[PDB]
Amino acid sequence: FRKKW
Amino acid sequence: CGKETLIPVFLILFIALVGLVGNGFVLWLLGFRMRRNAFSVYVLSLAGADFLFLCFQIINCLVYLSNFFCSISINFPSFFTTVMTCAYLAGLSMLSTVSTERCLSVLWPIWYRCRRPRHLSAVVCVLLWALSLLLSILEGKFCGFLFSDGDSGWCQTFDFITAAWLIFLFMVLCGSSLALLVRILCGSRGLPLTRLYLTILLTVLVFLLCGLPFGIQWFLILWIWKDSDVLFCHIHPVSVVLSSLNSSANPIIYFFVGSFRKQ
Ligand SMILES: CC(C)CCC[C@@H](C)[C@H]1CC[C@H]2[C@@H]3CC=C4C[C@@H](O)CC[C@]4(C)[C@H]3CC[C@]12C
Repeated sequence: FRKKW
Repeated sequence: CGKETLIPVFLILFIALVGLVGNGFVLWLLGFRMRRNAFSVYVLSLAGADFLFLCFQIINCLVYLSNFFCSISINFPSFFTTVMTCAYLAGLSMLSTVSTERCLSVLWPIWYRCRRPRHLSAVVCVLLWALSLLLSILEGKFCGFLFSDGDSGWCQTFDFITAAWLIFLFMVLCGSSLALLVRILCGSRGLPLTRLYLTILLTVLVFLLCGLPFGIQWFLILWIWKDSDVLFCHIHPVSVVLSSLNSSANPIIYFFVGSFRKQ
């Protein structure tokens, strides 16, 4: 899972 | 972040509401009122893509403000980022195919007037939207936005694939605008040269400085720099502000200048 929020 | 990113959130909620009312007027006018050509099919599809993108940006704005002030801690689902990615890629691919159709109109005028199939444009439109789905869900199910999990080693590969797609769309727009500019600057007789030249440089700088930064930071910069965790709180809200400025000033440039100007 990727995340920049 | 905290209060450092708060004023870009209010800025993207002002320019998002402006983009919603502009793309809503363009969608209603080219759907239900006016007579459409192939160019109105392209402008209508671009306004639909920017309507979807600005809807998902304004609900991201709303869940962030609900996180901050009301403290509800609402969670938006993970597939909204996937369909927002599809809206963004289709909204840039419409700008590229507008510049390609204008280059085909000026370079090949007898073909574009007399022998163009009238069911080409919408067909081209739906294939570009089809490729947007092939670059969205095959993105999202490898990045965990769909099917709850995914390998990041593949997700980075598909982000690089759609980054190559974005730079291909930019070189298609830039090469077609260059070909149209050299065809008019060699062979024009009665054309309005300075207004056409300023609108061409306006659409190229809108696709470069406003439409492209969010895609480059989201698909390409975030994997190749490898230390963007502190670079986030500077580069990411200004990139969604610039992409919402691209999606909000696409009704004003491509419709209400081309076709609602005299009044
Ligand atoms: C490939 C499929 C699954 C994706 C389609 C996305 C859907 C939601 C929508 C978004 C905007 C829509 C287009 C808007 C305008 C028109 C003009 C109309 O005269 C022909 C259909 C056509 C061209 C629509 C086709 C479907 C379309 C591209």
